Amino acid sequence: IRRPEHFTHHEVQLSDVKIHYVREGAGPTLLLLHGWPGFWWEWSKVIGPLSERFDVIVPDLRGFGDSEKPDLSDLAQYSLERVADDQAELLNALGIDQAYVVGHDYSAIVVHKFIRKYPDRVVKAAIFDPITPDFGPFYLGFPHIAESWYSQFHQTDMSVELVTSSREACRIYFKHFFDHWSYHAPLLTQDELDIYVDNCMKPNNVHGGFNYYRSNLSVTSDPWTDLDRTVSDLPVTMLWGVGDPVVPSSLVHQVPNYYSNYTMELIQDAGHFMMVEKPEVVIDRLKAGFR
Amino acid sequence: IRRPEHFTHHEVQLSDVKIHYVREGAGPTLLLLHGWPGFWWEWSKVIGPLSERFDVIVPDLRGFGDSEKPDLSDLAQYSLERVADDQAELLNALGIDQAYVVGHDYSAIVVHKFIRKYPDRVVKAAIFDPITPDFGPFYLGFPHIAESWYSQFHQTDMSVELVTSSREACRIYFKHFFDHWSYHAPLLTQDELDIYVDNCMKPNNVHGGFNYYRSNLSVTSDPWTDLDRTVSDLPVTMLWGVGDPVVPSSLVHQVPNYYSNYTMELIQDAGHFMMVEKPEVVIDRLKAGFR
Amino acid sequence: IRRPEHFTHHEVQLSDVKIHYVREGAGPTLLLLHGWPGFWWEWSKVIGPLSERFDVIVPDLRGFGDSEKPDLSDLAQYSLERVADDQAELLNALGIDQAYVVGHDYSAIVVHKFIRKYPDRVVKAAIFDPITPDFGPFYLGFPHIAESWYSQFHQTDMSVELVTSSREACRIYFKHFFDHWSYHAPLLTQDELDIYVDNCMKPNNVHGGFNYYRSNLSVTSDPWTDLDRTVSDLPVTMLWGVGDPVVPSSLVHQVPNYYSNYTMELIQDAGHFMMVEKPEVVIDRLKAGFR
Amino acid sequence: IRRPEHFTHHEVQLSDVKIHYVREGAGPTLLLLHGWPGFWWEWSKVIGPLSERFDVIVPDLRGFGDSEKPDLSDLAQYSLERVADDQAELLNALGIDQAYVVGHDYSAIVVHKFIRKYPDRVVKAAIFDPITPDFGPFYLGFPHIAESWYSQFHQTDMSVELVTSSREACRIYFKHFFDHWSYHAPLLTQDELDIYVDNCMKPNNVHGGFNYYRSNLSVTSDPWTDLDRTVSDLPVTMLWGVGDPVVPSSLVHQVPNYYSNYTMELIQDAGHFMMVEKPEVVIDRLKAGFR
Amino acid sequence: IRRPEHFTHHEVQLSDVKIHYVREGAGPTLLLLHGWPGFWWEWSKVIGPLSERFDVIVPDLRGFGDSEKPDLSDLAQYSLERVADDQAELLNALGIDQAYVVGHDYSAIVVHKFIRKYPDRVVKAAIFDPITPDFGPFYLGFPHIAESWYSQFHQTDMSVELVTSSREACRIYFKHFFDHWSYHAPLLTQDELDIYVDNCMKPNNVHGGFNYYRSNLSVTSDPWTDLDRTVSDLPVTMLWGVGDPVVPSSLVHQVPNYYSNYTMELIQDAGHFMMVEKPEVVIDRLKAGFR
Amino acid sequence: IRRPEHFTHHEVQLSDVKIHYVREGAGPTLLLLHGWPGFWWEWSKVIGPLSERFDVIVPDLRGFGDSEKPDLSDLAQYSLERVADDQAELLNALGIDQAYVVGHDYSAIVVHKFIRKYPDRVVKAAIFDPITPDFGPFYLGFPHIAESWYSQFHQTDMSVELVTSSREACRIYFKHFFDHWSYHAPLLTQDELDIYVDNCMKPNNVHGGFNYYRSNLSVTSDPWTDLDRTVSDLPVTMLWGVGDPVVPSSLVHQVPNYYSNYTMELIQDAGHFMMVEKPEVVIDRLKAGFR
Repeated sequence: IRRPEHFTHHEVQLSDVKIHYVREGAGPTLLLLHGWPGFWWEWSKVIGPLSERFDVIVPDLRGFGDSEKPDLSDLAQYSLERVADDQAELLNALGIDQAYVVGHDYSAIVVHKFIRKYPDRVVKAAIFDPITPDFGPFYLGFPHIAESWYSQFHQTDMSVELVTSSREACRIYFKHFFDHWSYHAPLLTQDELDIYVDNCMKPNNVHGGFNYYRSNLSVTSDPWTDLDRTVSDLPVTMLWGVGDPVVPSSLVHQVPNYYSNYTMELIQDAGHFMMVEKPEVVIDRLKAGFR
Repeated sequence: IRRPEHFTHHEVQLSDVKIHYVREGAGPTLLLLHGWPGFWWEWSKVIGPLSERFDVIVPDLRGFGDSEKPDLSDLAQYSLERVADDQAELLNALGIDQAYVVGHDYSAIVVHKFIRKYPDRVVKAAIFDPITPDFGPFYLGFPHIAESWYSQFHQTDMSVELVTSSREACRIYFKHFFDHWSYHAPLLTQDELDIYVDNCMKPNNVHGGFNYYRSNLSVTSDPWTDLDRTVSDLPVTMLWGVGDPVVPSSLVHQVPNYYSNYTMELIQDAGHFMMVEKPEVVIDRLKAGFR
Repeated sequence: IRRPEHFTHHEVQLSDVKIHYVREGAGPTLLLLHGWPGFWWEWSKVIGPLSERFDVIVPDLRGFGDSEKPDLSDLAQYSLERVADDQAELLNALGIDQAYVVGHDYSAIVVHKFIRKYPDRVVKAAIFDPITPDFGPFYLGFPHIAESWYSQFHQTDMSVELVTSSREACRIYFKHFFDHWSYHAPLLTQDELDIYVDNCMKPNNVHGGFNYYRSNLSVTSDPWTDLDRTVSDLPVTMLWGVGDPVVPSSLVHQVPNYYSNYTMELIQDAGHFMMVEKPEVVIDRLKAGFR
Repeated sequence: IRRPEHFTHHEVQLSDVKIHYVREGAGPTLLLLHGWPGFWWEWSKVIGPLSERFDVIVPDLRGFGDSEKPDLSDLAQYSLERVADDQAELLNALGIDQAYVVGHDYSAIVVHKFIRKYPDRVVKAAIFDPITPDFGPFYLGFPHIAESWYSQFHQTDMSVELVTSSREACRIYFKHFFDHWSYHAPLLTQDELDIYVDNCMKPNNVHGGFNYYRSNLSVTSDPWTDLDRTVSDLPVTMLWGVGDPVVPSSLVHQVPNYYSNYTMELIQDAGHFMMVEKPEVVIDRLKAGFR
Repeated sequence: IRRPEHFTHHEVQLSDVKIHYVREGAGPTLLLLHGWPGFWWEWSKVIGPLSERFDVIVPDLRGFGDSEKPDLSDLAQYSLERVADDQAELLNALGIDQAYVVGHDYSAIVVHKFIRKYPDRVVKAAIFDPITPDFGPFYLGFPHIAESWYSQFHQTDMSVELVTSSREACRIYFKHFFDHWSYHAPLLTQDELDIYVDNCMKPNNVHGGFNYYRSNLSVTSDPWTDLDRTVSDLPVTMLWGVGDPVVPSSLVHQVPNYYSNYTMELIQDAGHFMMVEKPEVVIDRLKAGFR
Repeated sequence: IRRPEHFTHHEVQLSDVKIHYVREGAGPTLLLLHGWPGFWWEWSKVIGPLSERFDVIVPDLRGFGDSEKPDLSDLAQYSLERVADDQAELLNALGIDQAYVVGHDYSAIVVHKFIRKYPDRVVKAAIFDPITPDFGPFYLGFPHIAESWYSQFHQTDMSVELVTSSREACRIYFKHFFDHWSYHAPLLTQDELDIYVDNCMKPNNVHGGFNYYRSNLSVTSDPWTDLDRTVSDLPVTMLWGVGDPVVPSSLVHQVPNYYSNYTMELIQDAGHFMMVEKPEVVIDRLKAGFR
């Protein structure tokens, strides 16, 4: 295990948020983008190996980890469009013209947006369990509400009050998602889960994360733009963990309408957290895809 | 306030469960049936006044309050059809030929079932915010999942673990439903909420209640029978609290397909807990309806 | 029986029609609005009793009874929107700021329109067997044409010629509707039917009534406005006669889209003419509803 | 004009009805079948001319004219299937192996049925304004109820009472249909209309005719058989009067599904009564079609 | 047989094409319009007989026969709208105010267009196996692609290369359509087929014909105008060959939406080439229809 | 170029056909299955390289190449189900328990069928431009008939007569498909095309190939079984040539319903003939996929 403190930590002031990140390695820039309920450290198993070939950059999304939580009452500051803008600003701030970009979960949408809005800043991309503009009707539909109920729980003030009421309550809540969304539970050792809980229990982090659901996944939300509804012919490497119940491999059928130059591989013994559950697959497929 | 201990408590052994109830008054029998997340005591404001005209009987549903929790692993023992059977058995056990029956929430379904399955055991009925066989597609549909998410949360083991992890967690969770489902929050005084929490924290009561959702409201559940899909011409008094967001007054449109002899009244300053929020309305309308 | 001549008769000149009415009693103003094939006198059983608590005003609609028949060739003068305007003008002319208003049949639409167009002139309203903007497709649909055929018969010149060809033909025709639309035929004694026939046989009254069908119920008619398609939160007392075959109690399902503050009661032994068949119910429910 | 008494009148006892007919001429047998509200005499203008080339046989349908009215309470005896059977029996009784058959209105259905059920008894057929098994949804649909309302009026006892209440009422009623269904009103001279009224006023004839509507055109009627829903390749000559509003020329589109060997001609100045309004067209087209 | 050289041949310079035609007879002008894969000579059996009563004019369509092939790369010059314009120009050029016009196949569309765009230049019209604006979805639909495949073959350059590769290849190809589209194959004698092949093998004639398919029957083509979607009340004589598999007699159902003054006759032993397979029927029906 | 004669040729007698094949190499068995309009030799560029790691077996499908043409009048002998059975028999006859199987075009269906019907005879599979049971409605739908027209041309006797009329006609026809279905035309050198034409011109080979279309792709054909409509969890390597217009890369969306364990890669500069246009990709991806 490589604990958070065994990386080098940076912060950079962007136009309306401070972004925290770790950075390591040499070569072309590889930008790794996390999801919920993790943060930058979910990539910790692959950063080292990948840094042998890349300048690996791993930020906390705004509202996550040690990155700034914008005005918690202003949901416009938690829109995914701005999170994609943050990545362009991050590259500008670091003097980087082009990067390889990788995302999943919320960052699957960030990458979707990014490669279309900033096409000249991408070399190639990778997405794990990709999410397209046609996700919405499936995800909040029947019977998938059996899996997506939590997106609506997060709309309530009570969810924040309950989940942050104690470290014990927090651990209980988040453990369910790590385990249920994985191919083989437990996903995490006790020490690893403690580190995720440490992060969730930082001031405003549970609230910050739930604001993503309020801004982008309320029943009146629409996080997608016209530009998002275009075909991209950028080379994209896609993986799916067939054990993912919340963004299931059936959703491959939504991909061809948005991409003309991709690969897809269904990983048989992985769920929603590919970089945690099958880190060697991630390292191998990215090194191969981005050769 | 009339605390639980200021009533007379009974238990009776039915064919496969022990049912706890309180009983008070003289006259025709009036059977009052509670919902989730309450228990018999939610009727405590109206029992006394109604007992001036009726033999008021108020049981805990199986799986609730001080009634027996059947085998927690056997969801068939938490089907609403059996809960309706329990009411027929209760009347048999007490030597009662016919009763006036009143329900809401889960007991709206119990009464729906009861008056059709045991039509000769009913004088007249009343339902608050009634639920019909056509409820399902609306309730788990879009956008109502913003309100019904909790029915799916309850499918998880983690929900029980979290909500029972401490009295504080329990209070936080249940308070949301009392307040959000009411017309004007707070619904309850601190002492009143403590009493509901005391009950929820009794061994197996949170689990017992969540089993109702697992048996009757999973995405593969079907609690309705062919007999339920028949028109009843029994006199039924119906009330709706227009402040009810989870079973909203729009659902009046589903009632005419199932009833030919009813009244309906929309109460302007009540939500989901009519007997708690507007007890004088309940007393008046039942005394009038059942004259 | 209280014959027409045993009331006090008035006429008032409104902006484009003379309206005939009877008036009786003291208290808040209660405006009672008749339908087809009756006239003001259909209310004759309840006027006296209601006048003990209200200033009861009962007009003939334009085109009916002793009220003026506008230009029989001008269907715009028989639109229901103008009939609703007539009621506002009547109140103005009598120096009345606000009234309780009651309607059924055609006057169900008049009241629908009135309470939305002149909301400041209503205290509370009542409608019997209410008709909403969604009536049309049901009423002229299949199989309801078995009941609504007469609305299309009335489009023909031959219908007027036939029905007015003799007092005997007139009696034969109208008796069918009084009896078939009631819960228990005969609706009327011989003397009562003679009085309705006397009125129908007045010059232009059959034609006047049929013009309502030509203006508002032809296959190219549209009597509803945008304003009519709004929700009203005025207190409205609604009754349905379950024996009504032409505006059946199934149509309760159309009401919730237009009203948020109402009561509904299905009367088991009444049809389309509640004030004729169950006058004591009408008196009781209006006195109660408008207390 | 050739009055009824200027023909030779016959009656024949068939298996369950007595059928009246007139007969004239020599050659192949030509069977002419009338509709509502006429009887055999509507063919009176063409019988003479056609008898120069054919053995013309013109019956009253059961329930019409001077033919027997079966048990007026037994609607099964007014089904169109039996009326088609009557034509086969008529031919048998007269020792006729094959005939040319012509129908319209109700007899359009009779001929439809006849040529499929008794195909070996037909040489060729002709239908004016033909009616197929797909008629129903159009005819009782919206907006055609503006034209078909009378089929539902006839379901009522009051319709018989009203229309037979006097010769004057009878004349008024039937004149509407002769005139409105024709291309150019008036269809008839005064003397001609008097003859139709004489026939309608014969005992039970209005009732008999209305029973056709009750048996075959109620909202729960189904006069068509499986055999009727087959394609016929018999030679069929079809005419349409474009002035026919009740069976309009748009209904040509329903014909190709049922016929593979036909002609169609739209007559520009005729309505529903081709043999009355354009007798020379009828004579010419039948002589030509049946050469 | 009347060979091409036994007619009198003309050419006239119209505004953007030279049109070749033959002309014969005296009387009102009768304009006969051919289809694919023929040319003017397909009418050769009926021209003589018809010339006894008419001034018969029979042109090659632009792109066919000896008429000019416009710029083969410019599909706008092969639109059917311009082919209809050519007929108006032809009449102008010959000093003819009005003509009887007859078409089938592609010329069914030409006549459809012509009688609506130049209504004052038509006396009466005739169409064989008529084609309306609603043809498209049927013709390129399933299962009719089993018959319409050739319209898509013609989109390819290879079709021209193959079909013109030799006289033998040409004969093989076109013979299929003459025979398969007829009621009884063979349609043609050997000498007659040789004459059609002679014409197809003229420079650019196969290409010219295939351009009709490219301009008017590609999957992105739309040859119809708003004016084409109007009802015509011009007298139109229509025939159908029931043996036509490519424009089948079922399509009669599309005709009533576009015509209010027509006749239709299904010819039992004819297919797609009525003037070739049943010339005496054509002569008789046109002489009769245009009397 | 490696000409046909530079391979070793075999024939084996199976239960109802003689199958011709070439075979080369050592290792696990790799069975390569061709499509239309090729034969075994389309694999000629990859056989040698692949034989370094595999026992490569490459048969002509029944009805193709030098394999037997069953009774040309018996379409049941050209059903794809029997072609899949032939592969099981081939393996049995050669004493092979399991093979890697690769297909495209018609053999995409053969492999689909094979891996489900004979699951114990497959190690892993690969499909190029895969075809599933949901292909039909797309392929013969609109607008894809612009591409699929040839499947219906092949239903006609004339297609065989035309295409085999000379070597020149044959070359012209087949060249279109090699070129139009490829990413960059020309697909073939002149010598390579001559070899394909040599094969097509062998007795009955054009007819044999067209029989595949008659048996499996007529508008009344159904080549799929219930077993075909099942999910396979065999490892399958899939490639798509994005330049393929007849089986386009959009059809990836049909794959997830039938496979749970696959990879997909869109090749940017290949069309329908991956093994011909991008042989090094085929060699690399199969060696990698089947390691």
